Amino acid sequence: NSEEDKQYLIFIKVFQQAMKGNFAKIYAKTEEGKDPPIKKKVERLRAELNYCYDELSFKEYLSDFLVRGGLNKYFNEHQEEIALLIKKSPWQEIRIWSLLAIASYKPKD
Amino acid sequence: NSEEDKQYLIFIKVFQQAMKGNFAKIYAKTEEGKDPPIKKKVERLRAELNYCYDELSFKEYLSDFLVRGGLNKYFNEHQEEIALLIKKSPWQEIRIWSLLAIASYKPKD
Amino acid sequence: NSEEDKQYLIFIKVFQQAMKGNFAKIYAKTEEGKDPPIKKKVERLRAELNYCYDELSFKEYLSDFLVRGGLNKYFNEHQEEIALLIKKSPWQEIRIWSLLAIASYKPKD
Amino acid sequence: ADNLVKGIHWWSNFWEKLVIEDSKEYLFNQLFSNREGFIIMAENSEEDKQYLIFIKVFQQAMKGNFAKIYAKTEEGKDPPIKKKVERLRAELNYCYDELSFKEYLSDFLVRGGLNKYFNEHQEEIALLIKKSPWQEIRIWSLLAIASYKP
Amino acid sequence: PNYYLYGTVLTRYGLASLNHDIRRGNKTILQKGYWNNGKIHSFVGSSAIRWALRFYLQKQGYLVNRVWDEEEHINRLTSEDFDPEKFYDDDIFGFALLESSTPNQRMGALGMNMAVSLTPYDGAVKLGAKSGREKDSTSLHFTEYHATRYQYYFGIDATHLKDFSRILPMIDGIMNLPKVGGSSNIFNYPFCPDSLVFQWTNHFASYISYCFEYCDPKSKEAKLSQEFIDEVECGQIDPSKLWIGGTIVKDLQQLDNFESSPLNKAHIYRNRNEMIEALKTVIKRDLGL
Amino acid sequence: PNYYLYGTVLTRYGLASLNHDIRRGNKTILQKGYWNNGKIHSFVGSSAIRWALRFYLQKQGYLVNRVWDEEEHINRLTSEDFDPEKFYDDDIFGFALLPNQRMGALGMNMAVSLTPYDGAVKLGAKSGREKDSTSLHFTEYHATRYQYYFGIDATHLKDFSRILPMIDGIMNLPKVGGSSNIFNYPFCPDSLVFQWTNHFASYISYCFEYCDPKSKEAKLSQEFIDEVECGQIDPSKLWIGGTIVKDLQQLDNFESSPLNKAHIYRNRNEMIEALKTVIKRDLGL
Amino acid sequence: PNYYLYGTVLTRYGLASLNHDIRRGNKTILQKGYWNNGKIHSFVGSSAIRWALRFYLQKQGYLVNRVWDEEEHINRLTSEDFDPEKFYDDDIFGFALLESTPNQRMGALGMNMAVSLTPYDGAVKLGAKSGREKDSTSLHFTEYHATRYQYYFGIDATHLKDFSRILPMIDGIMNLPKVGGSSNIFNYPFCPDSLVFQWTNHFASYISYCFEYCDPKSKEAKLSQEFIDEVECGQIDPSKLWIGGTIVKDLQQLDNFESSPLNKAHIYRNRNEMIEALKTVIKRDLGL
DNA sequence: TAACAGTGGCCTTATTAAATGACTTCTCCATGATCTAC
Repeated sequence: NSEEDKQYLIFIKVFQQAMKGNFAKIYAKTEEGKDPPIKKKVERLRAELNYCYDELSFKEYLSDFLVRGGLNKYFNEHQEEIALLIKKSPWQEIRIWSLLAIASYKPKD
Repeated sequence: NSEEDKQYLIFIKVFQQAMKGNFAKIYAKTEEGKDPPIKKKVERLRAELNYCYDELSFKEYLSDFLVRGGLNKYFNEHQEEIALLIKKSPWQEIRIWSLLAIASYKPKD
Repeated sequence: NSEEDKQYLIFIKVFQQAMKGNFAKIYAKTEEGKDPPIKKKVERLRAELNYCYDELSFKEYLSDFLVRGGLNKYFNEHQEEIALLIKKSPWQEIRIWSLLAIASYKPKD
Repeated sequence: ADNLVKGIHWWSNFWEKLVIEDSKEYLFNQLFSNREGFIIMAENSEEDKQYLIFIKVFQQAMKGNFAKIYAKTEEGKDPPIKKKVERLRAELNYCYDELSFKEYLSDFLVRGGLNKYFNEHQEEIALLIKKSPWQEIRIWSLLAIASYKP
Repeated sequence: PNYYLYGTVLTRYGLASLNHDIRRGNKTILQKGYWNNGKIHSFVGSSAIRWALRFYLQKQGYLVNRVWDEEEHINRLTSEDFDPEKFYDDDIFGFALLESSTPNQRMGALGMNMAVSLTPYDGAVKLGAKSGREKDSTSLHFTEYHATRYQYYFGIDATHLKDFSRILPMIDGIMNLPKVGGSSNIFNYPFCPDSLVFQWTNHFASYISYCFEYCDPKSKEAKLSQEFIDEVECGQIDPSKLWIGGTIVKDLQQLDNFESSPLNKAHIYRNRNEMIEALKTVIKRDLGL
Repeated sequence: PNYYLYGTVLTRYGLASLNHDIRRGNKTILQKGYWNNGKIHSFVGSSAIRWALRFYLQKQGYLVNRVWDEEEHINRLTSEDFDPEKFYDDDIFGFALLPNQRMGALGMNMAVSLTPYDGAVKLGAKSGREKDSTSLHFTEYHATRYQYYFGIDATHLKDFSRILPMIDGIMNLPKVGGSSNIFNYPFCPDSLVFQWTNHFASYISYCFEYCDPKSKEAKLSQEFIDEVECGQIDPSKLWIGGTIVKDLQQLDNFESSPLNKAHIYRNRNEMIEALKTVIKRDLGL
Repeated sequence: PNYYLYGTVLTRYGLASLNHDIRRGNKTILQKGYWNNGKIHSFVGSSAIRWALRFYLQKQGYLVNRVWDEEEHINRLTSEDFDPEKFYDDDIFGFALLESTPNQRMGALGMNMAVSLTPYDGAVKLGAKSGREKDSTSLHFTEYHATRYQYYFGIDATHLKDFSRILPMIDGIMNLPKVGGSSNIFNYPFCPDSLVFQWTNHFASYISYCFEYCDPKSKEAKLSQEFIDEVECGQIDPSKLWIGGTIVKDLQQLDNFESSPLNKAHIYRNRNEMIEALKTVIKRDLGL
């Protein structure tokens, strides 16, 4: 319930879809008998998330991550809501939401 | 409300229209039974957006991109204010908005 | 058990799994010596939790710790409930629950 | 005896009648003399064994907290149990509402180190701490201090 | 007639530790308790404000029975028999001689209620420690402070005064309150009013007690409560008997449809001195001074 | 006649770590709490400023009961019996035996940061190799200006002339207790609002406010300005000095405003001299 | 008398990666935070500058209790009991022996963190272990910052055990060794290029951070208008003000400079001449 | 088109957790023998 909670939940879904896309890209990148990453890529994503300062850097990185995720239906249905949510809101809160999405993305894969 | 986000939203809309027009132009460019990529087009657009180094770069880039966007109606009734928005505001904010528009573009086609 | 109690217990389990992951990471990092400390890690965690002074800092630390934990199967199973619980509840209550989870933690034999 | 006559818990008004209304630890000192009676009353309680489990948890936490400083302090510099227990009682008395008391109790439990009793009764003790009124938890912490065996 | 001066006065925002109670071990606890909607607020006792008013009367040069020695920190009575006819303090605050011709007690014209923090108490504490590496049992300590505004409610039975002219010094003292008993060395909290809602009426009923509210639970906003505004709108409170002064005047004037509200025709003054002067003129006319 | 000197001073902009709270674990916790807008603001205790004033009095003659050794880092009492008639320290700051206990002619409130405190943590390590439990630590700083409010009951002083050294010390404050080695923060004021009145009603407490989160422009106020305009706080009793004068004089219609006829000096020393002249005239010094 | 030497020194323009933060991942980040206008500036810790001053004192002879080994990167104490009378470092920087003559000393030097004059925008440098083989320690990133640095210090000269030890401290501030950082790839000289010193006998300074930028992405540096207003209004006695460095040219190019009270300050374009004059005044005042 | 996404080591060392004094003050009794007035 509540509009803010619904927007937050479906933004979590958006971020989880983006991480699925990025992890699939990493899977396609690696070849041969080398083990593709599962967990240390999540650690890399965490390190890149905490490497953030000011509003500009984090929003740039988040937008780049979302685009690199590729196709995503949750952002498809909700353009205005997530565009406003990302453009507005403190960047630290959005980082908290992104980390919460990271910690609960894995049931998909 | 607070027409700043109105300008943000119609900027996203005209950016999506322009990228749709450029993808249509690419579809015209390709030929024969080769499948015209769609995800690779988005990847190329993101890479070109990240290729810029402030002010001159990415400003003439995005103006040229919008020009090749073609007959964009929302551009036509929103020439002057979008030009003012582009002339003002930091360029990295414009890049963030463009990346968000790319991430939320698909349901058009 | 009420739904609030169920979510509270699930959050306790989520935090305990996150501590399991963090302590396993430390154990892998400091395999040298007679044995990596366990009491010192708990004291570090308690001090870092008590360092938080406001909602934003505490929630940032909690999200970072949860992500550092790893898979966290209990968060996999309960995306929306636990995410809403973290976003909504006052940070002092979440800190109380986290410290209760710390106290009720059993190191793996 | 008054609590038994009134038909309520035998610990119903222990705090405000034993700590608040104590002048110079006159009433407080009698708790350690009546420790055996406290242990007997807790063991032969007609119900509510969960709060006895909480007593065990709090006693383990108190053992850890006291042992930390007692290892920090060498022989001769080691203070008796009286000063530490008085400081603990004062800190418990500081708490004024549910949030502050539960925060202090949780921090004390964590500072107590590994707690086997809490681990064996995670769900029960966690629900008990979350749900029960903080005044009752404070009273039971007081009478767990009283029946603490060094 | 029987005239009463009811008033709710709001203090300025600042850090306050004026209401310590029985300390728990090391830390000094300030008096607190439950209030609006179940949160804990810090209370400043009304006896503190009464003592401050007594000290104001003594310092201004008025004849006061109980003289307070600043250098000795003791209280001395000029006359062992209380005489409300001659002494301002006995007339205003009353007395009660309880020991084994003149009356032994008086009800007192001034009736005051406890001062309540506008904002709920968060739990802030401050550590104090004596400088020096020579440390003993009294080296370090904790003192609780509260960053809020205090509001309190008072009522004066003007006809109950032995001398009717003594109400004016009480108003002056309320607007020029000396230090209200607290920790002035480290938490200097001025208790002078910055927002007033007074009522000078011959009816005994008052609907202005604790009429101030907060916009945010942790903020220095101090807006007028909706219940008080509604009671003014419905006509329960006569606007001609309402006296509003202080910083709340700006917020009232920025309200929508203020010019059409019955609150407009109340005595509203941004300057508290002007409001006090007008109210004192009305009081002098009504009491025939 | 009772005379009181209320004042709110604003410090210069810089990085401050003055009042570490409790040392939570590995971190030296800068003392902070909620303030104004519900944001966390760092605080400097009033006892620190009183200690700084005591040190100022000690360093320049001015017989004081408590003598800061500065070498053994201990306090020595010249006379075990406090004598406010002879010592500046006992006369000004009071005492308590636990007698006479004084009351204290100087009342001070805690200094409050003009800006919310975001995270401002500084890392600290000890050289290299042979690392131990003390090798790694963190310290919390704050890059803002601090603002505190004080009040003096001049008549309460045993010697009336002792108020002048107190003003001199306030304007020449020594190191206010803190990490001076790592975060050297001068506590001298760059903006002052002093009120030399004769009644116990001050509306200048914490007048300075700018919010504007992370900045240092430090505009005066809107509530204090409205208080001056409305009619109370007569400008004849108001003394404003410091860098705030430049912003004040640039305001529109400032010449027609009642704030114009207040004692406004850009130079702090000139305003202090004028105020001390007025004080000496009023107190019969 | 109680003489204090306050000062703000501005470094030279260059690529700087001096003070870093927690290791994080593969990218070493600078110590940065909000400084002015809500913009993020890079900081250099004052402990780094204190370490550099200690190293200078050690290198130029002198007696220092802490001796940096420079070979095994270890710190050795010549005497386990600190003696501020004998050792320069104990006298100047103080000490604190907590494990359990006084065991603690307040030190005569008080520094503040060096703040970059320019906001830190981007400036991450890619680093590779090279070769054809690849591993975890192959791809790394290092943050740098093309800016000047500016820090504020104060000296309580009377607090010194030996009053003459201030002179080596001024020499060290002038010829400062490398301030702790990645000097292998980002060699940043911390020697001053502009100085604003004040040799007064009262605690107020008003010269904390007197340098401000123009065109926020440029190397040009100018004295802040607040500092100039402070000098002109009457505060800050010009006779106690020592200004030296490349800022002297900009100061002299100002209009109405001759009529300005700033002209009466001790202004030397050559830093050595300014330091010599200041040390002459210091020796006269301290009776050296 | 590729391969990497940091390798280490620490996560505070002391110290003091209150010093005083007050712990209600008055009054309102019940009942029968006797005085006294009708």
